[PDB]
Amino acid sequence: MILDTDYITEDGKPVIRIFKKENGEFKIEYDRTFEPYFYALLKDDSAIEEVKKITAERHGTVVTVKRVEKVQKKFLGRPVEVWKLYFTHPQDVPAIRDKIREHPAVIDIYEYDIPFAKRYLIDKGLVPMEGDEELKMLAFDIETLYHEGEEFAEGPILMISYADEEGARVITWKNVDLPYVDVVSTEREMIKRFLRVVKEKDPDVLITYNGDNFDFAYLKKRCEKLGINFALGRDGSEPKIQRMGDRFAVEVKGRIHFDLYPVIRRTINLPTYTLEAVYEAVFGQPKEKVYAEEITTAWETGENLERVARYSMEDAKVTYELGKEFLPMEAQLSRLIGQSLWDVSRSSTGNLVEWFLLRKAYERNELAPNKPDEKELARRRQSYEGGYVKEPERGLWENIVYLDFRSLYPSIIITHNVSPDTLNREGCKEYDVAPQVGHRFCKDFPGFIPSLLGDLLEERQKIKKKMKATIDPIERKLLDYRQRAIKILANSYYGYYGYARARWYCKECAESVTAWGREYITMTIKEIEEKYGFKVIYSDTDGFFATIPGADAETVKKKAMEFLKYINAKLPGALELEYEGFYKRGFFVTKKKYAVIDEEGKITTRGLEIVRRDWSEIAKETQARVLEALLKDGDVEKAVRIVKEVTEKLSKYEVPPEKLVIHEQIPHVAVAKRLAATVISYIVLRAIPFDEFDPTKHKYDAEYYIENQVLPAVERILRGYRKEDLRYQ
Repeated sequence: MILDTDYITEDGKPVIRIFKKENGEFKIEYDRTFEPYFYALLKDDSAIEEVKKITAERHGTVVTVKRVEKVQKKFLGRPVEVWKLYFTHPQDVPAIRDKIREHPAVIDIYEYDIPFAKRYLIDKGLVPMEGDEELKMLAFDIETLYHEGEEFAEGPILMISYADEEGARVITWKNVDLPYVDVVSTEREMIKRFLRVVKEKDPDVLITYNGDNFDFAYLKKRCEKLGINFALGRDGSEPKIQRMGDRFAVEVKGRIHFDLYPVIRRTINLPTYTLEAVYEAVFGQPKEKVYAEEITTAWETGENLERVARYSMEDAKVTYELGKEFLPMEAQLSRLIGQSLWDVSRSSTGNLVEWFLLRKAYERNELAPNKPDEKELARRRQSYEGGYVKEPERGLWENIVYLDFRSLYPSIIITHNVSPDTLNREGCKEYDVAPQVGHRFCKDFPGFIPSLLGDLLEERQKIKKKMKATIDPIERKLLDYRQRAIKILANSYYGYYGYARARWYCKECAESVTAWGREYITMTIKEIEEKYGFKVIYSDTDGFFATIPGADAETVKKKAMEFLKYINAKLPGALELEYEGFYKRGFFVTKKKYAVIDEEGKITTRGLEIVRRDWSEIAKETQARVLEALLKDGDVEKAVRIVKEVTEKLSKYEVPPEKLVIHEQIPHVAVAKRLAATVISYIVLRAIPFDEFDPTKHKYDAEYYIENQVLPAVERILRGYRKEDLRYQ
């Protein structure tokens, strides 16, 4: 199983190393036959002479052109003749390309910006993360001593916690008493044990949360100041800090630094991405947070380091639990894209797709276009973003059904064969024109992207076959993450077409894909109604909620299957409309903002909440009352009446005192001035409601919640009166 690739320079020549883990232990392969290279477009094969004599200087030394050979390729299908220029060292390229482009005899240069190591993989058909071999993993976190102001890494590292499959343990240099805490001597001896532990268990992956930006960089300083070789590397090297975009990424040769942060951020949408947040989000558990200010004072005074260890202990357990839930999916995406997991885990859907095509392009002797130069990159970003969707039919509905298209966009691409290599391709005898936009797409021959998309799905098929043909809980899971990956890559193509940085950029393609989509939605939507007596209530790209005004809950279903079959046979190539589910009721308010109820409770649709990143003010209860009052009970006025009985109750001081406390974490400062000289609850009257300011002996709430906390919450859902229609003085 290949883990990664990279290279060493021996006598000026580049040496590629294939960090792989065969059944058993670590192993490093070496290939010193691979030469760097890139293409050139010439105006005349005569100029090849003046070119091969072009040179640049690197490290005071001269960089010449090694060997050249004219090759046959395809640029977007059309045949093309280019020259392949080989060089001795990889770094030679980034230094000679620009001088070769300047040449007037040279029209252009291609494939000159692909990491030598990355290139090795593609050219040599190798594939990272294959087989069923297991990887040893170990997650770790760092707890330091912060003091605002002082330069970074100023203070020493307090502990080195680490999870691993065996059990989370903590490495502290001061003293604490816990069956899982090992005290040492100084801050130095701590970092030495970790290294000895890491070097001992010798893991394949190292899991960290934001380790690319903090953890590792910290250990760096703390190692120089204390003079200590951080030989974390499998070969004895130190973490190499690569610079990506405007951030950093830490590597550990021979190992796989899996920093979750970039990944978690790309997989979930949350207001804050703290470990505590993420954890609960993914497992539904609490997860407590011990703040820096607390760790310090707790360390200096030595007062209860029991928490700083417990905390760090969890931080590792969390990072590991989390890490094991996300590394699988990742390895498959890595395996599918044919690139390192470390790379993949840090790339965007776009770059995944981008890497995918670079591989199949090679395999297809298809020369690859270049990236946009600043001017162009900067242009494609000025593009206009405008999505269509029919406004949701207000009011409550019964016997609602939802129908989505199976992989709409992808299906479209493959059908019509939308591809930058078939866009306006003259010479074909048959085309397909995208609505409104009209871009013509040749059908005479399968287009690059399409051809590929079809295979991705053609294999998506095989993947599911074995899915049942297998009774091994494991094999099915592996296969599962596989099919999931293929799905992703596929649902990435469309966006990629419009990705500013995309080599195979194609706004025309994008536009067309979206247009067709709309034509198919509107097209199907019209049919379902004027042929089967339905009523599309809420619509959205790729799917819609329909139903039959006053119809039999079961009859609709039986009638919702006839239709499908009908438009399905009336639909083109891969376009296939499916059935999603059945809901008894549900009302809609503005696109994406709705809610419905299946046949067994469940707020199901609840996308419309909108809060204050907490429990608001115990006036959330009212929100649920209303929803169920609407979706479940199916009663209109009952919903408005509740609030009318709520705002007519809180004012007359009939609402409990506890159901009005705003336990929020860091207005709040208006009362955050008394506790003095991150989780304090209060009762707007604006006092501290602990065991004081609330005895019922002589208390008084406030109206800052009736018409400012409950109304703003119900208002939206209530649709269709005014706050005044609910306040009723």
